[PDB]
Amino acid sequence: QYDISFADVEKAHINIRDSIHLTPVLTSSILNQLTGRNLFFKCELFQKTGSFKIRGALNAVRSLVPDALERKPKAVVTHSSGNHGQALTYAAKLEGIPAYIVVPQTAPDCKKLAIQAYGASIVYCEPSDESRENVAKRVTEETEGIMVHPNQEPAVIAGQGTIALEVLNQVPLVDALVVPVGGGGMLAGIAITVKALKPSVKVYAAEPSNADDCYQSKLKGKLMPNLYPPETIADGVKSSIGLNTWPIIRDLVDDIFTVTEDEIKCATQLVWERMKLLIEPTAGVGVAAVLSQHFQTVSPEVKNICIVLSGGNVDLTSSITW
Amino acid sequence: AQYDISFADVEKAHINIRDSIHLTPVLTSSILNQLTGRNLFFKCELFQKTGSFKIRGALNAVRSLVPDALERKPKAVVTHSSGNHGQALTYAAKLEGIPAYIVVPQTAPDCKKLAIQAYGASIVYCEPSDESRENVAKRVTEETEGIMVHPNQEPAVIAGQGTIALEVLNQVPLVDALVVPVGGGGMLAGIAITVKALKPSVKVYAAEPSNADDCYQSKLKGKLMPNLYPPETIADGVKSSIGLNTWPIIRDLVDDIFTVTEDEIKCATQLVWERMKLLIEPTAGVGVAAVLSQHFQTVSPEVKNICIVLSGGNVDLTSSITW
Ligand SMILES: [Ca+2]
Ligand SMILES: [Ca+2]
Ligand SMILES: [Mg+2]
Ligand code: NA
Ligand code: NA
Ligand code: NA
Repeated sequence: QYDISFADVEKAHINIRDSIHLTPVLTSSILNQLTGRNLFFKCELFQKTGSFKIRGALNAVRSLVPDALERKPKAVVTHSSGNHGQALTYAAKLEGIPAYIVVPQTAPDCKKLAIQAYGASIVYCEPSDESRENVAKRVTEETEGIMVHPNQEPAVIAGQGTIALEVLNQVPLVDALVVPVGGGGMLAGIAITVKALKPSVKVYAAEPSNADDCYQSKLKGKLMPNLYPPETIADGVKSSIGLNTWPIIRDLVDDIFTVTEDEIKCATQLVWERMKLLIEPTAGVGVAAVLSQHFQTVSPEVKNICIVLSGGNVDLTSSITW
Repeated sequence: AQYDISFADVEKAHINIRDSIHLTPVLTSSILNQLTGRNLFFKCELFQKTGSFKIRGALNAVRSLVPDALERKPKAVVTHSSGNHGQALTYAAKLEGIPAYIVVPQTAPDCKKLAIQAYGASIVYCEPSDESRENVAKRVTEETEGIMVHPNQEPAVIAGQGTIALEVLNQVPLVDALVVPVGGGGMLAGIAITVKALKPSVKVYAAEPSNADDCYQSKLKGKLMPNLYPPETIADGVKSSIGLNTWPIIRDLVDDIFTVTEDEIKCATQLVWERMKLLIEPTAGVGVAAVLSQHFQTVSPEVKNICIVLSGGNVDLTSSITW
């Protein structure tokens, strides 16, 4: 029915388990008191590469084929340079194949150095989408590579779903998962998984109000991407949801809570200060959601809530004051 | 052997406090394993109530010590510390439904007053002198039928800190060594008593800033040699010298002492923030720095499984830049 099934999530877990961390679920008395709930924190910030994206990236490297005539990917290529590019480069290195990140000439020096530092090769393009698409396609063809989208690639979605397999095992009495949403690869994989295994468990999305395409899409009942690149401290969720993740989110996600920039900032600081966990602000989105006014509408029966702390890739130098 | 505490005291402490403290997790780091050549285990006391291990000793003290009054239960706790000890004692007081008072000189920063009240201690003012601090504390202690608790020499505190090792030995059955940052040595001594009682083959190693190397010097000379002057160190939680109660334990039951430079501390702290995503305070960086240090490299390969106590996470976020 959807672009992935529970069976695909299971193949993904089999595919990646030898190379990822089964990250712990931690608790906090303080956050319990603030929210009125029994919170559990799935610590993807301690995952290899500093985010959960290694799950989808590794699955993609281990399951996609470059061509009808070649079963083994000979390189990986992506346009995404942040947590996905880092995760995809690590997956490529594990598999002994090169990684290419397609990068506009106009990217900051910092960005270019960062990519080099995580061991990928840069391929330069023009800022135009016509240029990016041409270059990424050329690279993929020349290298016999796989292009691995950060959130719409089914093997990626299936990989991200493995988080929910762990959560359900680590937290048998869980009532709800709270998941930050950008392109919805994580949200959709988790929704498929939870609704296949234990549909009484709620799946809730958390999103910056400044980038609220997932909320608007669920509100309208059709895919409504951001018209303009969003401004948010939550840099990992600036993608819009897309054609593969939207149908899953429409049908299998119970609710979407949006949060202000101030709420994201305050929740991130709270996690740093009270839990001593170096989350990136994007991972504060889910915490903000559970602290927000609208989350009080959630039935008191929904007591045990697992929030995914999705990443820890923060540049601390410039992060304190943001 | 015989010392100010025995393992029996640690067992009592565990029963006294276990219902109110976190059994903190032990985490691991692939990168740190590779950098040291060891299997490291990180006992995460930065996740403990109040943000440090000190609630163990503080709660044990609040539940064990008696005031100088009619009724056997303390009606208050009075403190000098606005740091980890003070915050831990304040929380232990809240659990027991008794006021915590902190004696503060008239001229302490308005910032630090706000911070004191943030954790719920009641400020009693004194004049800025060691005479006035002491005498106000005594008065308040007596008038409130309260108790005072030394941060590292009090036997109830030392016994409480030992509870760390009880957990570690359960959590890491094959542990070969514990690495523990040392200031006053309450934690190091409580750990040593526990380890040597339960599994004496496990090594107990102390870690300390080279800028405050009283523990190293003491062990070298075979006598208690406190720091000549108050040390300057980024490791603000280990500025105290070892005292008369912890020294004998440390002399007899601690296997070795590793010192680390300020740069080694700062670097180890940053490494933990960046690579483990754990907001340790620099004092907790001391033990990591120790296992990374050249001198530690020379330690026998049979000592494979090493548990480092990440002792606290109470760090000023804004001041994190430039440490
Ligand atoms: Ca969005
Ligand atoms: Ca010292
Ligand atoms: Mg239930
Ligand atoms: Na192809
Ligand atoms: Na499974
Ligand atoms: Na599709």
